[PDB]
Amino acid sequence: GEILKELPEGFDKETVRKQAMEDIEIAQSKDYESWKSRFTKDLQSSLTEESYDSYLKILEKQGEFKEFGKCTYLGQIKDNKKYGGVIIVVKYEEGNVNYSLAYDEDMNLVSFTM
Repeated sequence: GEILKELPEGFDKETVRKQAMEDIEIAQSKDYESWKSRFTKDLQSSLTEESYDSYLKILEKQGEFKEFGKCTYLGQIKDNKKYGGVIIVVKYEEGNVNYSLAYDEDMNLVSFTM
């Protein structure tokens, strides 16, 4: 379906900003199956360690997380399923890594990028 640039009906700006903040900080500390628990149960089998290994190569020269900056919100549809996203800036000590965390209404992450 359509992949919106914003939250349509069935989501919340406060809840969606928060459901990304956590997910970032669980990725930071190289959590494997604790970070899988953020994704869909299907995606827990689809996750790579490369998703938190190549990621670490970026992170290691960004500094430590200081604050969450500007948060864009996003939408998606699969067929009948609606999905809520967020491009939430992270002010690391040296880098803005603007993590894009998109998930279903059931609240299981479906599309994490940075």
